[PDB]
Amino acid sequence: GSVIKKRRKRMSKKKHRKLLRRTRVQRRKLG
Amino acid sequence: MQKTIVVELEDRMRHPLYGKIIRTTKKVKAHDEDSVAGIGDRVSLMETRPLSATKRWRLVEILEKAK
Amino acid sequence: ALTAEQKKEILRSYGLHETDTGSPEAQIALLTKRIADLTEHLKVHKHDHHSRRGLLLLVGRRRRLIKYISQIDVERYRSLIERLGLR
RNA sequence: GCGGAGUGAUCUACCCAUGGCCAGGGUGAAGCGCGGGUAAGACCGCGUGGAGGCCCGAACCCACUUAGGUUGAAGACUGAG
RNA sequence: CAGCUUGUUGGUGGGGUGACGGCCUACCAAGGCGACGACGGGUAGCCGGCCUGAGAGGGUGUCCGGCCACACUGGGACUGA
RNA sequence: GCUCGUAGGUGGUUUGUCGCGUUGUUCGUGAAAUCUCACGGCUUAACUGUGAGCGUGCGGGCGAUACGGGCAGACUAGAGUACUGCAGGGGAGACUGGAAUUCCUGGUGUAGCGGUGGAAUGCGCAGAUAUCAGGAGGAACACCGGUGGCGAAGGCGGGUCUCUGGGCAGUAACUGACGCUGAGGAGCGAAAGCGUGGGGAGCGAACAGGAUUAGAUACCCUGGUAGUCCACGCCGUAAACGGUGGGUACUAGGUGUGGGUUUCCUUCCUUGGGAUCCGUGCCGUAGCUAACGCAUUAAGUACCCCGCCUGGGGAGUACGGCC
RNA sequence: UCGAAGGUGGGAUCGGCGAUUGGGACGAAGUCGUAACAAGGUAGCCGUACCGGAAGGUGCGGCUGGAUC
Ligand SMILES: [Mg+2]
Ligand SMILES: [Mg+2]
Ligand SMILES: [Mg+2]
Ligand SMILES: [Mg+2]
Ligand SMILES: [Mg+2]
Ligand SMILES: [Mg+2]
Ligand SMILES: [Mg+2]
Ligand SMILES: [Mg+2]
Ligand SMILES: [Mg+2]
Ligand SMILES: [Mg+2]
Ligand SMILES: [Mg+2]
Ligand SMILES: [Mg+2]
Ligand SMILES: [Mg+2]
Ligand SMILES: [Mg+2]
Ligand SMILES: [Mg+2]
Ligand SMILES: [Mg+2]
Ligand SMILES: [Mg+2]
Ligand SMILES: [Mg+2]
Ligand SMILES: [Mg+2]
Ligand SMILES: [Mg+2]
Ligand SMILES: [Mg+2]
Ligand SMILES: [Mg+2]
Ligand SMILES: [Mg+2]
Ligand SMILES: [Mg+2]
Ligand SMILES: [Mg+2]
Ligand SMILES: [Mg+2]
Ligand SMILES: [Mg+2]
Ligand SMILES: [Mg+2]
Ligand SMILES: [Mg+2]
Ligand SMILES: [Mg+2]
Ligand SMILES: [Mg+2]
Ligand SMILES: [Mg+2]
Ligand SMILES: [Mg+2]
Ligand SMILES: [Mg+2]
Ligand SMILES: [Mg+2]
Ligand SMILES: [Mg+2]
Ligand SMILES: [Mg+2]
Ligand SMILES: [Mg+2]
Ligand SMILES: [Mg+2]
Ligand SMILES: [Mg+2]
Ligand SMILES: [Mg+2]
Ligand SMILES: [Mg+2]
Ligand SMILES: [Mg+2]
Ligand SMILES: [Mg+2]
Ligand SMILES: [Mg+2]
Ligand SMILES: [Mg+2]
Ligand SMILES: [Mg+2]
Ligand SMILES: [Mg+2]
Ligand SMILES: [Mg+2]
Ligand SMILES: [Mg+2]
Ligand SMILES: [Mg+2]
Ligand SMILES: [Mg+2]
Ligand SMILES: [Mg+2]
Ligand SMILES: [Mg+2]
Ligand SMILES: [Mg+2]
Ligand SMILES: [Mg+2]
Ligand SMILES: [Mg+2]
Ligand SMILES: [Mg+2]
Ligand SMILES: [Mg+2]
Ligand SMILES: [Mg+2]
Ligand SMILES: [Mg+2]
Ligand SMILES: [Mg+2]
Ligand SMILES: [Mg+2]
Ligand SMILES: [Mg+2]
Ligand SMILES: [Mg+2]
Ligand SMILES: [Mg+2]
Repeated sequence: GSVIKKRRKRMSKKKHRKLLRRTRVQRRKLG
Repeated sequence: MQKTIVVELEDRMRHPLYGKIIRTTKKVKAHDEDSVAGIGDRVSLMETRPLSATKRWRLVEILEKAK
Repeated sequence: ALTAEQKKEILRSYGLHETDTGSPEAQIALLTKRIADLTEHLKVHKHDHHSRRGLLLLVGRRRRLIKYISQIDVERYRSLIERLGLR
């Protein structure tokens, strides 16, 4: 079940990218 | 730098825990009563009384001149 | 590139004794010739990366050789540098 | 106010041709040289250069604020910016 | 924490010191340190030792003893070996 | 991700010297106390005292040169050059070929076409689909084609020409350790993406409709924008994988396949048999492995250098900084 | 002249708080789905891009840590 180790990383990276896309503007570009 | 010479010393010593032989150098100052010296100049030196802030050495004899 | 009769005309002029072809000086000479012609090849065909890498390989080889000659004897280093061109 | 026929671009708006004018300071673009860097470059440092609806500022052209004028010196100006 | 250094690096003539010494000063040159970590930030008195460990190591520097620094905080001289 | 390369680390064979490392001995120092050994006394002990070690290190002198290091040399075995050959989708530029898809023009011709698990949206009846001819354009290059070849990796094939890189073999002509690796650094780096300008057939994120469904922001269908293509920059990431860093030496074989060289029936042609160099696969011994398996292309036996790990999450995230 | 303290100033740097806001972890018998594990019902993952309440979906390239002949 080595793919599980990839899925956890995938979900964490996906949520981080989703947060960055939620804030690619003065929400975060100012900061 | 006007009757001052810089000799780059050499020393090898046993590394305290890993036991290797480390090659460590120096850069130190020695006197020249005559300001003639090229670049290279395997030469020998001995200590003196300080003649400047970081002067502690004197050139004694110059061998195998810079070629 | 660098046919036999093209390499001989700098083998006589740069190699030592009528048959020297592997000395430091000879190798610098024909590496320099190769780099010159390949830099022409790269002034045309700006984006031939696989040959430009070959150029950098020759450049590295020649750099090792020039440091070799500068350590082994310095007067021949000076002469070769003046009669080829450095820096 | 409406119509017909004329008059006007010597004001003003724009344009066209041909001339003229813009004290004095300042900044220091491209380019061009020299040097460093490496194989060669990039690139960098110095000079040089003198760009720009560039800067400060007279003339000149405006007209932002303000005070005065308001049967004015003047049917739109003056003083100070 | 990647550039730090102008009395900084050196020399000369001086001054000054118990004494060499940019320790200080006038002049001259532009050098010295650094990736073997300069400069900086944080932490810390250091040591023979003590604790632990089979040792190497790791932790620590309390009694004793040695060295250093300080004496409310900060700056300076005097006498006197 | 890969390579090159800076500092550094490390370095083949041999001659002579120095003796820095290394190593031998002595002298001095390494205070006292502490720790260890032996005694002695506090009633024993804790504690103390005395003598002997410890004080690993350092400085001077006198020895040595086996190894490492410096120096002055030498050799060709590593490395590189030359010469003769060799294979290849290695790269770049220009021109160019045909199939096929789409569209347009016309000829024929009529009521369907398309699509699905089944449909519908949709296309057509204004002449679609189909079929014939011509033309425009873009992209990719069937068969060769492979398990193969080449490239450092990423990657690379329609053809021709031009320029160009690397690799392999053989001769021993040449240099004579010039090597290996490589912190940093630099370059290259699939696809997606970004900028500018072109191009745009087909495909196709987004989007829209249809369908399915409880819903269907999907899978399926119908269209379809970016993009995919080109030029030049930027990006610098991939399960960039052999999840296996580079170099070198050695350690049964068996069997394919790719590129050379060389000896025997040599003209019995057989283009068989053997040896060797370099690849590239499979299977397997020793050995290794937690096992899976690896196994001369090692994950074996060793050496050199680099990168990286120290339980899982938090997190390759925050903060800072660089791009 | 030098000179501590003090004053003025602009920076550097290390912290605290901060309306508001963002994710993380741990909790409970909550709500919406069912994305992965079997061909997990559309093989799954990697990078990247876009989209979506949410897991996710899709495109392009890649891998087998999937299949088929
Ligand atoms: Mg299992
Ligand atoms: Mg002096
Ligand atoms: Mg009228
Ligand atoms: Mg008129
Ligand atoms: Mg007029
Ligand atoms: Mg007129
Ligand atoms: Mg001017
Ligand atoms: Mg200029
Ligand atoms: Mg102006
Ligand atoms: Mg005038
Ligand atoms: Mg006027
Ligand atoms: Mg006006
Ligand atoms: Mg008024
Ligand atoms: Mg005025
Ligand atoms: Mg001075
Ligand atoms: Mg002086
Ligand atoms: Mg004096
Ligand atoms: Mg303290
Ligand atoms: Mg232990
Ligand atoms: Mg103490
Ligand atoms: Mg105390
Ligand atoms: Mg007190
Ligand atoms: Mg006194
Ligand atoms: Mg290499
Ligand atoms: Mg390298
Ligand atoms: Mg090196
Ligand atoms: Mg060495
Ligand atoms: Mg050796
Ligand atoms: Mg007794
Ligand atoms: Mg006793
Ligand atoms: Mg005792
Ligand atoms: Mg003692
Ligand atoms: Mg050889
Ligand atoms: Mg080619
Ligand atoms: Mg056609
Ligand atoms: Mg069309
Ligand atoms: Mg028709
Ligand atoms: Mg038709
Ligand atoms: Mg020779
Ligand atoms: Mg690196
Ligand atoms: Mg690149
Ligand atoms: Mg692309
Ligand atoms: Mg684009
Ligand atoms: Mg965009
Ligand atoms: Mg465009
Ligand atoms: Mg679709
Ligand atoms: Mg839809
Ligand atoms: Mg092109
Ligand atoms: Mg990565
Ligand atoms: Mg790949
Ligand atoms: Mg990896
Ligand atoms: Mg290896
Ligand atoms: Mg093989
Ligand atoms: Mg096997
Ligand atoms: Mg293993
Ligand atoms: Mg942890
Ligand atoms: Mg990040
Ligand atoms: Mg940041
Ligand atoms: Mg708050
Ligand atoms: Mg599911
Ligand atoms: Mg899925
Ligand atoms: Mg389903
Ligand atoms: Mg699925
Ligand atoms: Mg994806
Ligand atoms: Mg979608
Ligand atoms: Mg795909």
